[PDB]
Amino acid sequence: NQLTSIHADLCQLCLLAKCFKPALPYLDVDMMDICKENGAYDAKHFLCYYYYGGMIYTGLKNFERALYFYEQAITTPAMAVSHIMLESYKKYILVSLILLGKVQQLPKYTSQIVGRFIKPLSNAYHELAQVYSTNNPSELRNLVNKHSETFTRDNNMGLVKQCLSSLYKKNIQRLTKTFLTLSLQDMASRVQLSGPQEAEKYVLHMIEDGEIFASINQKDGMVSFHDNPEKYNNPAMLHNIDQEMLKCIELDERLKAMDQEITVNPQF
Amino acid sequence: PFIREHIEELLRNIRTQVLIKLIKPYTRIHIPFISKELNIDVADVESLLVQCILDNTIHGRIDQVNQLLELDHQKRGGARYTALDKWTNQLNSLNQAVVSKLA
Amino acid sequence: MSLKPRVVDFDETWNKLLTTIKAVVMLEYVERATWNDRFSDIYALCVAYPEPLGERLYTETKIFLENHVRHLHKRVLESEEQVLVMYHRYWEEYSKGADYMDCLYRYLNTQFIKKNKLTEADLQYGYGGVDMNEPLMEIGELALDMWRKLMVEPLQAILIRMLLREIKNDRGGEDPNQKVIHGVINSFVHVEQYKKKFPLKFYQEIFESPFLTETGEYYKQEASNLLQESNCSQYMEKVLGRLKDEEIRCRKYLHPSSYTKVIHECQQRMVADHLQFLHAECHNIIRQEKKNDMANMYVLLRAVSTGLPHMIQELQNHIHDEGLRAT
Amino acid sequence: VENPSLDLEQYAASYSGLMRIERLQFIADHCPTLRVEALKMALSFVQRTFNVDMYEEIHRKLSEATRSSLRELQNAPDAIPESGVEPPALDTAWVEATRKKALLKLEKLDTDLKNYKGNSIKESIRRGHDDLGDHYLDCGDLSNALKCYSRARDYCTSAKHVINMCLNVIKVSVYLQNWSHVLSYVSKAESTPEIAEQRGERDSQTQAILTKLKCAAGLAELAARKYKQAAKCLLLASFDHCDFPELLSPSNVAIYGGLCALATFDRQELQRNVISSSSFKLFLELEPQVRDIIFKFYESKYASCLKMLDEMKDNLLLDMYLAPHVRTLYTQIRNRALIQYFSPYVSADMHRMAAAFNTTVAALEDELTQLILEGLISARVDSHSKILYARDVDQRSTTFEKSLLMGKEFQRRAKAMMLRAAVLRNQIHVKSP
Amino acid sequence: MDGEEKTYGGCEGPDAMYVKLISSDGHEFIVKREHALTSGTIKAMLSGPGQFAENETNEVNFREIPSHVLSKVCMYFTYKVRYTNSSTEIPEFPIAPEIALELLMAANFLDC
Amino acid sequence: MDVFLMIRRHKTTIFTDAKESSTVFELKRIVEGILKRPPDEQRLYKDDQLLDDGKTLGECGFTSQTARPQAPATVGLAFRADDTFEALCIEPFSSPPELPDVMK
Repeated sequence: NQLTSIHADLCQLCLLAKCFKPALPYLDVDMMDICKENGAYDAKHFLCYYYYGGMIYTGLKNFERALYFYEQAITTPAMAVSHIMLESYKKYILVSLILLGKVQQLPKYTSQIVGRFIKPLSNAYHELAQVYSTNNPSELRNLVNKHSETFTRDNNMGLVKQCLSSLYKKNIQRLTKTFLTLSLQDMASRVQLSGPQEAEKYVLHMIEDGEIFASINQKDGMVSFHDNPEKYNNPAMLHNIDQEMLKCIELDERLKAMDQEITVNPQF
Repeated sequence: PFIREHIEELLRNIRTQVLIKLIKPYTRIHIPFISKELNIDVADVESLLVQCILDNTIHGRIDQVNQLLELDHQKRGGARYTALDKWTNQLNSLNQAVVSKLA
Repeated sequence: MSLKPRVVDFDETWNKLLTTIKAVVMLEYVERATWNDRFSDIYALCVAYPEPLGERLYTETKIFLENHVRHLHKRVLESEEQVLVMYHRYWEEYSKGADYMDCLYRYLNTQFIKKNKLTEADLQYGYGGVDMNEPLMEIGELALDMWRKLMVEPLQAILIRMLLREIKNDRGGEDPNQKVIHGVINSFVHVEQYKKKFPLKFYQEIFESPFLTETGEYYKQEASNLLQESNCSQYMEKVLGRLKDEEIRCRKYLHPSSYTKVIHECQQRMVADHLQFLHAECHNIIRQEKKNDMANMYVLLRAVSTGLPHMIQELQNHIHDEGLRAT
Repeated sequence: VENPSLDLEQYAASYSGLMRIERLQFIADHCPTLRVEALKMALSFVQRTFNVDMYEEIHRKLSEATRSSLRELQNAPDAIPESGVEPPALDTAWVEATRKKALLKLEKLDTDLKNYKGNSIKESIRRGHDDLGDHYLDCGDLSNALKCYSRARDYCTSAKHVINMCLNVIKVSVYLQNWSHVLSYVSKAESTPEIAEQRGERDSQTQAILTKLKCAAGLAELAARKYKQAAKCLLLASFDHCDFPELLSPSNVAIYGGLCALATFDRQELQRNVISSSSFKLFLELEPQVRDIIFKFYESKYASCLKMLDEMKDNLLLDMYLAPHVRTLYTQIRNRALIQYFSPYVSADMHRMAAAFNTTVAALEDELTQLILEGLISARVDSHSKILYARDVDQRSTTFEKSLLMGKEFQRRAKAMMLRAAVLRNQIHVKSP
Repeated sequence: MDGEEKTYGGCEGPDAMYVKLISSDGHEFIVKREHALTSGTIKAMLSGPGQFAENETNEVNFREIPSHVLSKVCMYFTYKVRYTNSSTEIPEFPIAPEIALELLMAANFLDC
Repeated sequence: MDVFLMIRRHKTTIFTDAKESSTVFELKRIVEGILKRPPDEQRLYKDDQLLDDGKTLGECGFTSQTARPQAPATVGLAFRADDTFEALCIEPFSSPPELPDVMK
């Protein structure tokens, strides 16, 4: 799994032609050590590859890989502002707001332009994470129509729509830690779903996707919220650890060859 | 009046020693069971069981809705799993420091 | 004149700047009206013209200073049997003259060439009669570098030989003369500058080397002659007053940087190798009741290192054998 | 709310200057019953050392409490100060007399300061700096008071001169809201005298020096919302100073340190800090209402310990600095008592907890919602039986999944670092901007 | 009115207590001796010139500094000496745009 | 606390330190030791107004916010040319030169 200028252009073809099937064998495995011999890469290809690759994991319901892809395009240092760096920080907030409730901090080796120029220019995205911590669907709807002019000029339409449904799913998972068997009528007041009939339809979508495990008790008009009865004692879990450890022993062997090469060349 | 102010603490220390010699054999002992053997009312039993557990002397949990003292003999581990959480937090902050030295 | 860069030339300033410097060196008084105008002329000259004039003023004064120090050294060489009294007047007139020149040239040192001799270590420059160039340094430090070339000339065997003679004279008393003896000792300490290592190499060879040799040979022939002539009562009282006057003489002549070094060599010749004679007579002193004879053995043994526990073991066995005899 | 029962003699004789006037005006503006006595005692302080800034602000509140018929003070004052006592009124010939008399005292002290400097006496200059610093405080010159105390630092020669000088800068830094400068000055005043002289002030001690340095720092740490650092230093002070001429009263240090440690420490830490230490026992013995709180918290008596907390809340609200801290410290003590009570339990009943806290079933359900998100416990509310159950995950589920998620990010960040270092080898730097 | 004053006190001194500064437009700036120790060029004149440190004839001749530049220099010396060895509020110094460019050249010359 | 004043008289300023509310007669004694002139011949003025010996500086208008060390206040000086006052008006400072237009 190597990287080059050809691999960066392959991700651009998947953006125009909406078909993420060929982009699966070339993105499911992490890549390292680019192919270099006479010069075939540039700084613009390293920022356009991570920006185009993050959009594939976003639509594929793969938020675990989308957060890592969008983080590499921000940590790259620069001297001024650019269109790629601006769209990378705006999408970093919308992705982190779906998984957790607050935006993750930036590393120490990040660029200073993001925290001095991109941060004040992205005032419409920074205020969105402040209201998300309060968990209020009435106040979140007022920010969509207010910042509608900013989401259209920055071609960010569709990414903010996933955060609207994420607040309703977060309130259901929040009641699982506090409450246990809440009534169907009481669940339509905190989450605000207008009627108990709309509450039974929203909880059924999380069962098919696998975000939470619950059981609807129609005999009493309530709903139960239990945890996952998995002690991780199946023999299939041991094979996942052995398969994941095969990539750790290979990454250390590759770093030993690069460390001996630098020691051969004279340094200060 | 000097010894009268300490007559209450001496009576509470005796009830703690008897509860230790009786909770070892009985796994899930009843709450009214220890009150009948001690010949005391149930008003001070609920207040003494809270102070005994918080003082790291009596293990288990008190269940007022069932009058049964829970003592799971085959409960989950807590001596080995408490070290894996600290190793994960230390290795997470260490990876962010070794990667920040190469811009 | 003004703070803005003007067009002040170099020929219209050196004719008046050299007159003020020559009339102020060698401990000479100058008019205050002319000394105040020298500060406004240096600032209006370095910033004038597109080319910086600071690099030319430092090299112009370096040639005149090198030709003035070497010329004054030949005058002192003509006078003989008086080098110990003329070196003090030459050092006192040069220390005050270089202090007023460094105070006036304090702006040129903080602007052009700010580094000193800490990053340089050239043994060829500064030692010997050279009139070519000098290492880049400040004005206050340039006068100290021009003072080391006056001691390497064939004169160190005369000035140092005549200076240590008056210090060795300790039988008469203190003090013959303090303004002359101390005036030459301080010239070897202030002349040391900064280098790449410790500056304790040049000072230890032109002063600390002949002093530790002549002093150790004077007290060795004195204590050895008084021991075979005078008795033990007079030998202890004579070495006590000489060692007490040596520490006082070092406080008014030498520097505090070499206090424990001179007193260590003086005690190595008085009571040191001859410990077999002082310890043998100390056994008869403690056997009786003598307060004056015992006090002379405690002060001499206190200055000598690892000498206090030696007398403790001798006094312990003395009282142990005396108490057993009375029983 | 307010409390009509409050001793105003001790609360006014503890401080002086601007602190005595501000502490008396806050009581009259909050307590309608204690308004006449609060404004009368505050007007008596303006007679000594007259001024012009604090003489027109006190009279503004007296005219709005007697002439206005919207308040209860109308049947007794009758819109006139002639009612029992005769407080100093404000007329035409009074605004000029309060300004000419204050300026005359300033010219006499400033003329004597120039004579003391010419005599080359460092004792007369340091003594005159204390009289000028306290004179500019009541007049209104907040910047002129710091210039007099700063010049007295160069006239010190003993350990008592540094302590008396550092205590004056703290009084000016309080009005300027400079909490960082107070913590930087208490450390210098503790290293010079080596903590209560070098022998402990002879044998018997009447006014301890350590108590003065420990009481001035507690006021700046409490206003900065630092209950953890303020409760760790107030336990070292002992009751040996007999009130204070310009500091906090000895009846308030037990409440300042007793309420701060009650929210940050549990029951085991209280028996070793505020109980085992003999220095804090003298302060708790003066007020028996504060010592019973620690004993009730250790015997698992949360029912009687809560009723005594709200009884003294009306008296603490009448203060000036402790009043804004009744909404941040009270919510932490109630939250800490609920966590320690649920530790031995695991299946508490809602019907038994509602009758113990003097509440109802409707108020008990709302308290459990704010106890899971804010607290550190893990309880489950079962609405089918109104019993607070408990449903926790396995220990191997939250450990194997957390370590696996960290291992995936460890390999992703390590492989991404090689991509950044790969372009740095073939001479390819940043060329995007 | 009230208050005891001192006849021979305060900052009263002879000719050696105050120094003289000659400007370029004919102005005479007479300030204290302790206030002129902040700079380096003025302090070097009092230590010299010269074997006479004190002679009741101390003066400073500045042919490059006029009157409006030395007016703020004398005020800067009092502001620097008074606002030291203490811990009080330090207000901002009013600096004009036309003077800031001239004060920078005078600060490098006076070594302050 | 302390205030600084300048005594200007015909392009000749005199820097003298005094207290905030000190007597006017004490300020004239300091100038005697520096000018070798009797204090009865000097006359202190404040904005073209004759002062009194019985008054003080704090009663006229010499406060801490006015006679700041960073910006002192002008104090008039008048000698005795015959029997009345001598000087009364002074001369202001010079104007700044032309600024370099290449920097702007």
